[PDB]
Amino acid sequence: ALNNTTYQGSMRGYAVTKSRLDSFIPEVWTGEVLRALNQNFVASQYVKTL
Amino acid sequence: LIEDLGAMQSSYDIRQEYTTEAGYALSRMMDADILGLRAAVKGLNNGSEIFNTADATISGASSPLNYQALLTAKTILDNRDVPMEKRVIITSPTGYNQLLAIDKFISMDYQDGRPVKSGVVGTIFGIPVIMTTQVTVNSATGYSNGSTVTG
Amino acid sequence: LKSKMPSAESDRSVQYLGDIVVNSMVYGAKLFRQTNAVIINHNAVIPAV
Amino acid sequence: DVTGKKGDRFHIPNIGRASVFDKLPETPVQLQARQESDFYVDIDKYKESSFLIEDLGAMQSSYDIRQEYTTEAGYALSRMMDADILGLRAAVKGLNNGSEIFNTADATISGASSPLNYQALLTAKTILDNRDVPMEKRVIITSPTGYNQLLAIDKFISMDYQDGRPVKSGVVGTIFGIPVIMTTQVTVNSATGYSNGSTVTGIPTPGVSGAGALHLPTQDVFTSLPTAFTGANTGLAAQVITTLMCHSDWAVMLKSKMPSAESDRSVQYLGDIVVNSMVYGAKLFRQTNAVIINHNAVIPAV
Amino acid sequence: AITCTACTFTMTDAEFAILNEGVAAPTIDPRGSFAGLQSLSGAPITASASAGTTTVVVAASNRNDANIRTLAQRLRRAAQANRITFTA
Amino acid sequence: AITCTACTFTMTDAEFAILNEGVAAPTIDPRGSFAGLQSLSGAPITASASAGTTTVVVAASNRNDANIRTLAQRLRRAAQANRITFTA
Amino acid sequence: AITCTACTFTMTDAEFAILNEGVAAPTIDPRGSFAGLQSLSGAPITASASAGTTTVVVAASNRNDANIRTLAQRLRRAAQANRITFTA
Repeated sequence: ALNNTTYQGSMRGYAVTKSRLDSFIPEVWTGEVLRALNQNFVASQYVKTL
Repeated sequence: LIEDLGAMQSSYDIRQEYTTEAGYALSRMMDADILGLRAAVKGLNNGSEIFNTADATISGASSPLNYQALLTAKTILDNRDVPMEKRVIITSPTGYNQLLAIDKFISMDYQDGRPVKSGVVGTIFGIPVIMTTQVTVNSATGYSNGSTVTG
Repeated sequence: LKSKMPSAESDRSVQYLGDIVVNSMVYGAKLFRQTNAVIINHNAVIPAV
Repeated sequence: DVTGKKGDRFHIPNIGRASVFDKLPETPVQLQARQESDFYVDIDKYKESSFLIEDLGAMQSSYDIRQEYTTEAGYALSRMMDADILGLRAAVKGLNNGSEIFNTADATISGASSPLNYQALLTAKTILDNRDVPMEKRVIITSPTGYNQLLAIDKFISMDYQDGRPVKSGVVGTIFGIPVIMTTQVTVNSATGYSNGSTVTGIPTPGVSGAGALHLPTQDVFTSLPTAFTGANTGLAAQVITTLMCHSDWAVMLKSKMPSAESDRSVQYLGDIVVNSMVYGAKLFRQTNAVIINHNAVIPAV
Repeated sequence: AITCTACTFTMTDAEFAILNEGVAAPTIDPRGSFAGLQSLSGAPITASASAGTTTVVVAASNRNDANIRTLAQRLRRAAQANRITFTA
Repeated sequence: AITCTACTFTMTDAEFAILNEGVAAPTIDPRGSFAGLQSLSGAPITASASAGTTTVVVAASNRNDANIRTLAQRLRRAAQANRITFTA
Repeated sequence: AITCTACTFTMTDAEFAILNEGVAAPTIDPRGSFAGLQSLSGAPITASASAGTTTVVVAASNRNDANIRTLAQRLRRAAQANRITFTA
């Protein structure tokens, strides 16, 4: 197990993570929208129309 | 009514969506008004109503859309000299799938297609069967008039 | 009876800086022949097998 | 495919339905406007499998250890992706919009459970049709138990109804125009019946909540899939399998990075480090395109 | 566990009626600026008013980031479109 | 006048230390997730600790929509990245 | 019938933690040196710590030749790799 805490690490300070880039990661509107599912209308063709 | 300020900033063609929704709503309303004449047919009281129950009344053991009910309707139409060339059966998807559960409409011994494999049933007694979602279970709160008027 | 198919009339509301679009239809429905229709009342039970 | 995109949220506006009103005399037309909601999806899953191989065991062993670890890491990443997708059955159950079917006597969890039979599939097809779901890209995803339960139905195996020989070949054809797909990832719903590798065992199956769950939906409100049939059901009749009849638009998957591997040499440890990583997100896309059927693992007598 | 304990806004009854499609305090109009949010456990927006002042909050189990963000955005757009002051 | 009278978030001290770059409650790290906001009357974010619970509040005169939206977005992104549950 | 009545090993808590990958006595770590044996009636290895010493024993119905040989070989390899003294 790599759980020995008596050695010296090599990482210090802070890192440029996706959380620190908050102002640089935008929200995307792809241009796609969600219609509702259209029904089927067939009655008008099975009625005598004038 | 569409404001110019809102339309000039949105990245979507709002007016096109609203026009399409209005046209679809009008077509749906017309279709539903046509299909609402089943109440008038019921109120005719000339024998055009069939109850698919054990004793052909409202208080009997209800049965799904089966062979006997369709045969009875065909007989009623034929006895009235109704021509056989432009007939149609209009039913809900529940009725279509109930027809999918009858042996004489799915077996190759009686019909020429494969309704079990393809999910579609052909003409019954020469009458094409048409499925529409506009027909539903008869209820007093099961319909909507848009996104804001429901029930 | 088909008096007017759904059509859209557009106007400019200059007091509101907008477009007014009104889609309308005019029709009537009745029973033409009282012998050409039959209604079957069944239930919504999906049968077994 | 947002592998070339830059954002982390993706928005898709919804459009409702317009109303129709009677035009009364001396009354202006009612103007209609809808305040629409939007469907947003995030890139929120960042998964990895890594291993460090030291030189001592690498040279003392007569087997190709690195190749085995690489292959199993890739397989584990694919398995995690697939199970995360399949865990959305919990979200479908948590919709509470009638997308769940209990294959029991009284359509509740306390009834006498029945296997995946003709009636359950027909009910699911009816539910999908009543929602105007298109017939083009439907699919049935089920466990091998459900697939073989489909073999006990006379309507799916006889030549009088279909044009194949399931008894001869063991492969059932198309059912109601909907192809049936068999996968082992769909299992009996249990809280200690799934494994995250050989070292993590006894965690709940995808879509089931519990201690050590990993495939519960993270962007949707979900209810854990039922694990047992309440009532008089015992044995195999008390086990629950959740088959999914769905259209392709039932869920959405953002693909930010497919599993890719990177290797490095650790001199201070005298070893090789290999890291396999993937970035993705999963959400429920349309509220109406999926149905889940809860049946049992009983093979019926015929 | 990161939880939002309060997301509260206060308005006058006139401005609330302006935003809530002319509807009174306890009812949220479906066409208003407080409708169309992501619902997780029921109505996501609840409004009340006792002393001429309307308090609008996000529901107890609906306080996710999306609801808070959308409520803030809609309040901005309604305030600057209707020239209603946003003192905070 | 549209006023935000409460925008508070409740966390544990461990999660706050993860988000405040290991700094305790009353101090806001300039490189943390609660920094870089719009300052209108001073420090826009305040934090307090009480019995293992850290409360993060937007300042009294800094509660415009920009600060609320950005704080909610930062909290969401941090919770998603760090696998921290965000229970409404 | 040839049966093994007892296969017992004794070490210190520190040595067991080294061999059990830092895990305590009653729990057998699946990525440790006491895992991966042949299971015939459950967990083939059990461990108990008392008075600062840990006792590791093969299970009651898992005492076949393969398990004993594998346990001895793994103990030898772990002791040699970790510079731990093995006694006859």
